[PDB]
Amino acid sequence: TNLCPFGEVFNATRFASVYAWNRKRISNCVADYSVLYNSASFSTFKCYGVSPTKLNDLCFTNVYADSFVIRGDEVRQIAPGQTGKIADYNYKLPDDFTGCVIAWNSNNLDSKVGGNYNYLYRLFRKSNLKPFERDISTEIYQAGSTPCNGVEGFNCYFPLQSYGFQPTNGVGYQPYRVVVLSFELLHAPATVCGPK
Amino acid sequence: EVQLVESGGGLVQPGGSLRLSCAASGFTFSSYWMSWVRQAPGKGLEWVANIKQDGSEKYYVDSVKGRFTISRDNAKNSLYLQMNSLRAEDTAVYYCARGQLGPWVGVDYWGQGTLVTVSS
Amino acid sequence: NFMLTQPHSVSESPGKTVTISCTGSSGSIASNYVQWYQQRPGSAPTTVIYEDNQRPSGVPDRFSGSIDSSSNSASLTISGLKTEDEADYYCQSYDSSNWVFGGGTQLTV
Ligand SMILES: *[C@@H]1O[C@H](CO)[C@@H](O[C@@H]2O[C@H](CO)[C@@H](O)[C@H](O)[C@H]2NC(C)=O)[C@H](O)[C@H]1NC(C)=O
Repeated sequence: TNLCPFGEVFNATRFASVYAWNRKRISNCVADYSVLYNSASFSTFKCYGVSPTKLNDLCFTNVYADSFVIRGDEVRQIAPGQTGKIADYNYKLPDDFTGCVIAWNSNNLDSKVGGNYNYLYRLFRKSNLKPFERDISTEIYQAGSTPCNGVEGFNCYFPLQSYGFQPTNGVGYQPYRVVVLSFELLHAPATVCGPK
Repeated sequence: EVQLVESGGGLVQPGGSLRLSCAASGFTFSSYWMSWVRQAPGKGLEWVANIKQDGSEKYYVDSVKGRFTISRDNAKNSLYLQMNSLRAEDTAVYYCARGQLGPWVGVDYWGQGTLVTVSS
Repeated sequence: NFMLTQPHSVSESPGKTVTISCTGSSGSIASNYVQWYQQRPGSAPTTVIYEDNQRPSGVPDRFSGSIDSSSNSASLTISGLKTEDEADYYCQSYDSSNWVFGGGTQLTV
């Protein structure tokens, strides 16, 4: 049975930023959840809407996967419902999710002694986003008055700030790769399904 | 139905070597996680160790690690636990436990348990 | 240091409903699944409620639970409160390559 490429989703050498999270779909294979819950490297395996007990029995047509890097104090912010700098900005999750959330700690792989500066995030936006949007534009923020029109002076700040990753801080400041799995079914024949 | 009987040693053994075996039957052994939980007399529950379904992974806590080893054998549908250098706080009853889905959801079937007493 | 705080002997009601709350200290308990185990001293325990809110087969529908993220605590509710419900329940939560356990609540009637 053709097996879905769950390896390259999790065992990826490079991970994108939270504000530029990737989206990869998978179809027409056989899903293997038995390699997911039989491991212990992850720190959060919570599934909203679909219980993990019947994960190997309940099976749908399309599966969506995301991947981005955050730290330890906003892992609860990824969950649907609560607010924060990773919730009202960058990523955003709907309230009717039928998927799962993956989280593990990778400190040595995602950081070195000199301090990582390759990760960015949206500090501030005009407003919140839809349950599923991507924000790539780096336009300057609009204060109550916006006379900068191209400069970075007063009342006009850069929305992107570098992300501090140093190996000797606390648990909540360490990098935390997060993978979000999305499950939904349409009016189409099932493509990926559990082994029999 | 499930049968989880064990043959642990309740004999007094101050700082020696004793092995516990928790037999399993009624289900496929090499498909689910295994774990060990311990309760002191008159106190609450506590966790000791857990082991992957293939024996590749094993975890303990700070106090129990370094003196407790655990390895399962899926061919004979049984598991073994061996400890050395016992101390005073090890007077408790040891229960062998099985996992419903892995390390996340937790225990689903509970064993009978043998009482282990260490003194001088 | 994910210690779980649970009161002792907080259920002293012969009738009405029962409420038991167990909270966490180091981090949010809503990130991982938290369950309760019904234990009969002098006998083997059994699972009364698993996952967040999932009742196992054979467990009566009187037992129910809830998750509140405001106080970072998990609740357990018993409806019938018969004589069989005498037990001590321990809240168990998942940690990174570790397992924690609650103090327990001795239910007297
Ligand atoms: C990501 O890579 C790791 C390491 O290569 C994989 O872990 C191994 O997976 C094989 C496949 O069954 C096992 O035989 C090994 O015992 C595993 N080793 C360890 C240390 O866990 C992991 O499976 C890969 N991830 C995916 C989704 O394939």
